[PDB]
Amino acid sequence: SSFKAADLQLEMTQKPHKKPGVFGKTFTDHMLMVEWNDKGWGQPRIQPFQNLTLHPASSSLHYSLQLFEGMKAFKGKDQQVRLFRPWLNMDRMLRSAMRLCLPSFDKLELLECIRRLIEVDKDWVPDAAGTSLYVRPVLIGNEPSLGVSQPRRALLFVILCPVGSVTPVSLLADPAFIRAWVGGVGNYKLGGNYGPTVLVQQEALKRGCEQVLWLYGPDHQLTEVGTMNIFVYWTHEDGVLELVTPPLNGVILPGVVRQSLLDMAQTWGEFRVVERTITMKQLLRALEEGRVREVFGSGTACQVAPVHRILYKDRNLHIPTMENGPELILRFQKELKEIQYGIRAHEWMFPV
Amino acid sequence: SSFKAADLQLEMTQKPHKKPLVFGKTFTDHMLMVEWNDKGWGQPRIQPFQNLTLHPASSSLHYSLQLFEGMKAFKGKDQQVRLFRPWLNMDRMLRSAMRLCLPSFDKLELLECIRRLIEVDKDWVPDAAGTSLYVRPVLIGNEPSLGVSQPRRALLFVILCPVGAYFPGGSVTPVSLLADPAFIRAWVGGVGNYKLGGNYGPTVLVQQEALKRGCEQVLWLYGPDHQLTEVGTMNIFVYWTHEDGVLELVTPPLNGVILPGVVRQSLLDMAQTWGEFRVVERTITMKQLLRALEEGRVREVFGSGTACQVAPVHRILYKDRNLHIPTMENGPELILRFQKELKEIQYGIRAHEWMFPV
Ligand SMILES: *Cc1c(COP(=O)(O)O)cnc(C)c1O
Ligand SMILES: *Cc1c(COP(=O)(O)O)cnc(C)c1O
Repeated sequence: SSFKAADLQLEMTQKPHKKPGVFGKTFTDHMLMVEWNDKGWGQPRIQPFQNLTLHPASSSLHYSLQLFEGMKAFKGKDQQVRLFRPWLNMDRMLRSAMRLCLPSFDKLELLECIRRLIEVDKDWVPDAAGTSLYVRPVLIGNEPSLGVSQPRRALLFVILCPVGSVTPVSLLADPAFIRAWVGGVGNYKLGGNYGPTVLVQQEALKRGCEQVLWLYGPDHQLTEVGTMNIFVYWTHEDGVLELVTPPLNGVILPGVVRQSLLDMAQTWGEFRVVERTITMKQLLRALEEGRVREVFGSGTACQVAPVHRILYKDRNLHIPTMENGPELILRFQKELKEIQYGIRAHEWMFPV
Repeated sequence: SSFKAADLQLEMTQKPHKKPLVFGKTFTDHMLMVEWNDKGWGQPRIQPFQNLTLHPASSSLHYSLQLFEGMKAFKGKDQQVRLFRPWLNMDRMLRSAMRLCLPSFDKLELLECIRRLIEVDKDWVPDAAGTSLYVRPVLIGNEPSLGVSQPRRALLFVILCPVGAYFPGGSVTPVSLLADPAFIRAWVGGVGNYKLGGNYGPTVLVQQEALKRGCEQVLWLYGPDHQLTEVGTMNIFVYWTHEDGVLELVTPPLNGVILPGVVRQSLLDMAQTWGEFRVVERTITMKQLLRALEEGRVREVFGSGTACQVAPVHRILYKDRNLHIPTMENGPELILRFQKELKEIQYGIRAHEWMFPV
């Protein structure tokens, strides 16, 4: 059925790594690990940070039967650690698992195991300004077989990273490259979605841009920004101030922060908050008519990323985000910072 | 620059096992292994069949920085092993590597390493009817980092499997296909035309959705006009009399959604050398097929891959309606011919430039 938090074994480290005096390069001393097979879910293990022992014909390495998740744990002023809406990360992880025919589990049980893991490495969580602990739960197929079938053996593991912007980012809008397709798997956080992006990412760095803007369809629809969802604060063609983000139709990943920004903006009710398709045509005109206020990306890595420049077909489009405050961005960050670092009590935060 | 066959180290096993079977579950005693890092390509290693030791943040397991290849080694009557057009598998592997920002290597050097590996496990190659050794070269990223970037560290390894007749007795069973346009394998400007693991993971759910609707494999439709692209892990062919009223063999052209199959190319080359009928690479729609079936113009529909050289198709389930494909009633002449000549070429009965001796 599922692994239990009650059966959790604790093997403490006898070779603890040095704490720092760089995103996802420094790792903590401990990692969660649960195996699945014909018999079912084994006992969950909090083991020291070891290497993985995989069969050369492991489905994870051959047919990309792999999925992951990204959520942050914030140590507040009272020095109590809290996870930001971890339930939505657990929801999206199970939806990913069912898509790749990997074993289903109890969401609340895995959360408790991740809670206990962070409890053990409690000292690894930084309490510095704009710093957190990045949680990386992973589920992979591990059947020793080259058959493209439902894996008989799987492996769920979690690893932690201490992590450390006021600066805006430049985007490359090249329609030649397609991240995901309607009826694809773009709306699941599967490794398969990322491998292809690495070439497109370095093609952006070599054209001056920092991150990629992913266009889809002949009408060149704005979908995502690298590993972030996209928002546009602007006065629409109807002449009404709205916040718009592409809707969940298969190409867009349902971001936890994306959903949090919509929920937060809806509760204000001060301006219109819609999920509608955004085309380059709409933006080029909106920029021409000076209707665009702020463009930004939302992810775990970057909570609210200001966008100042977009390179599209050898022409630089200046986005006037920073000239317009950026009001909405600074507001979102402020309230998120208050919620996350415990300054303001909220139902979203899950205490360790 | 690249690893060399001259620097190849040989660590022999000391526990050779089995030699009895099901596809890609039984493995040989030895495996090739070359590591890449900042310094560059290390010495290539023929080691015993061990497990892999990967960092928990290995790019291969997180961001699917992984690609593979599939080619067969055929032990002839003279008991000499030969690889079927291995150069094209090496070409497609390098094109895959460049797409995922993985290190480029010398194609001829890796082939020589794979040749030496099969030379060591020469006894593992079966000489039974319709049996071969399946070769599985793999290249993965192995940088201990959660950054979505070009991997600083990689790992190239090759493993071997003895495999059985896809069709026992020489006689061939046909397959049922599910044509559901709701599911999309690849997209134009995607990575469908590269043999990357990322392309396959999503197919497993669509494959079991076919099994539970009676069908055996999936037919992948693309676009609003419902273009026939691929069959599961095989390219698709249609032997028929076209609307112009001429007998032709047609397969979807290489435009990003189609993987350039070694066998696909081999069937085109072989049919072109005959010059007995028209051989074209043109888009095939369901409309064209539904009409061609209605007018009884369809002779044979089949899939081509390494696993299945020539797969007969007898049934296609499309919009909750079963389309009968008259492949088996028409011989199948072209299929049986293709298999016969391929079998003669591969098992050494007929000498050909395509075969590479071990
Ligand atoms: C991880 C990721 C995001 C961010 O997800 P959040 O839950 O909002 O942190 C956005 N887009 C893509 C493509 C991603 O992979
Ligand atoms: C692996 C694969 C094939 C087989 O390619 P060959 O080189 O002909 O063996 C065909 N189509 C798809 C989609 C594949 O993934």
